[PDB]
Amino acid sequence: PRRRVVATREILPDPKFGSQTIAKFINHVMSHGKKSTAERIVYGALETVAQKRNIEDPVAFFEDVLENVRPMVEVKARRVGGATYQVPMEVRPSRRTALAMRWLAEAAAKRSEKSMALRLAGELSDASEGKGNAMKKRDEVHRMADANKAFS
Amino acid sequence: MNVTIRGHHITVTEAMNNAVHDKLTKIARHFDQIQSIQVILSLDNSGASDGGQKSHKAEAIMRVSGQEMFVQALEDDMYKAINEMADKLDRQVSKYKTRLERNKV
Amino acid sequence: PAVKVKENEPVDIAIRRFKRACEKAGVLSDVRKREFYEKPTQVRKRKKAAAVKRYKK
Amino acid sequence: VSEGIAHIHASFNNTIVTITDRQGNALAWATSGGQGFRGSRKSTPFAAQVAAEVAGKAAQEYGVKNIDVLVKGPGPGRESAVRALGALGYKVNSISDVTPIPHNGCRAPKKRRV
RNA sequence: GAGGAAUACCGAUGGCGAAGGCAGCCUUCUGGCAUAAUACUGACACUGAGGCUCGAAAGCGUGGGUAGCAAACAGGAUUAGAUACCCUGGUAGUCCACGCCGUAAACGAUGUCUACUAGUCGUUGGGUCCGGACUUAGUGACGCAGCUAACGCAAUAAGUAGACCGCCUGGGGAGUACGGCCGCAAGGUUAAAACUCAAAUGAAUUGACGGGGGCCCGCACAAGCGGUGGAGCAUGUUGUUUAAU
Repeated sequence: PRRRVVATREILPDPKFGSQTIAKFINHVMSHGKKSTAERIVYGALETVAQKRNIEDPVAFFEDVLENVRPMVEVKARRVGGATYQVPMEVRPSRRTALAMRWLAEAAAKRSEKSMALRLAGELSDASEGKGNAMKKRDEVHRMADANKAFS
Repeated sequence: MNVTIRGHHITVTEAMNNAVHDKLTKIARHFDQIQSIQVILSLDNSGASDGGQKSHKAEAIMRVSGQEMFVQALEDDMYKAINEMADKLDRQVSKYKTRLERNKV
Repeated sequence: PAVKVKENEPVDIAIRRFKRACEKAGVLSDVRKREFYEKPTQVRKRKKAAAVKRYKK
Repeated sequence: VSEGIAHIHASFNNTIVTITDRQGNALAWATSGGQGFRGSRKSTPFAAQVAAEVAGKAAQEYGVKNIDVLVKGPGPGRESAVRALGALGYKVNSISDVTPIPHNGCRAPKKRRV
């Protein structure tokens, strides 16, 4: 805002795993302020993947898929002499996680499973192995970032 | 591209509608990127201390993709107001079109 | 503008030396002078403006 | 052929790097317009970098190891090409700039009225 | 290998020339200038209507030459169109010889020649003294007095005066017509009137504006979340309809 670096708010960890990453994902899924609702979908999907894969640490599994999902290079719209060529830069660490979470939620929003918990569980399972629309979008971002690879 | 022709405090006639439509389609011939046109023909005063000379008004609010240009013209006669409004609108269309075309180089 | 890169010398520092020698020879200014034809009246105008600027320091 | 000369004909639009032998017999050549870069990307130091890699590695079959580069032109890709050639196993003997300059010879084209 | 043209660097509010102009290097022919001293002529001077000479570029005639560039021209783009700007080509011309042409914002928008009037700092060619000092002919940047509507000029005056010559007398019509003269031509030069309008101008001031510059701000954009625009209904307006809406 052509001004100072306004300080970011303090997120409160979710009650179950006590992880700020899961709290941030809960906020991402939540709409209309229904935090309890989003908590219940996020917990249902995480429990479903934990049971299906028989993994003791759902938060560690989620951290693994999140780190596997978040990109490394993005493309921005620069301007030199009224020209629009896309410049590949390195995503800032704060933006990496937000982009990954938003991609996961928006990819799980268009699955064929009955409930959003099931859709999110399926998307998490696919992203843990490197499939799904989240990986598709991340690879489509890397495709542009490497197919420019000439504007700094 | 829309064309609305409203009339405030005056009864817009078929002749007024033609006299605005013919010039609107003339500007829309050279510029094909117009989204909407709204022309208000008004009688904003009675000329009680100046004897007309600005008694009729013709204003055109046109909207293009990413910009909105408004012009107005006061005159004693509504047809002359319409023509002066149309000329200002044509000049502004030409100005925007040439700026956009010269932004590429 | 030839730079003879020596043994055990990185290509990076050798190219920095080559850039320094090309500036020393003023090669790219010579190339830029012939991009287009500059009319003698424009040449004299440019040189007199440069002379005024040089003398005002 | 062990000993060779790189010729980086850099230009504002395109950069052409060709490796020949001492007597100016071309071995391999690669440009930036024939590497997947067209228009705006062709006039970029990275395009000259990949053209230099393609040409140098394609001339390494002949067995050239010691190369002296000859840069010619004002193009952006006249240092990145040398860097790509050098950091590909080549041994740079010298880096000479040989772009032609007229001693007030032929008349230049008219100034662009953009 | 052929050919034509131009002469990078040096290069410089540098130099030379009456201006126009004149850049690789060498020779031949040749003009002016600057400088020291002595000797000499003894007013031989200044300016100058007409006249003559010279006079960029483009252009013209004849005969050559012809690389690059490039009017015209051809095509491709851009665009509503694009007889343009941009791109690819391209002939005249540009170059040479000999003749025309006689015009340019041919400008310092400042006629020539004299004398006199604070100063300061550069620079080019000399000269004389003790690395400096003085002096000369230029060529620049400042800056008093003075002048100027103001801008500004200010020993290279637009100051103070003098000699002679040229020119102006509102803006258009019009540097046009007609008539001469010149020119191969293009055209030049000399040069009106009727009519028309009450302004047209210069410098400067305050704004406003700029596809001028610099700096900054606002959910202005960017980064996001949610909508409007599609459906049905509520509501207001246009329009239409009505006796009135």
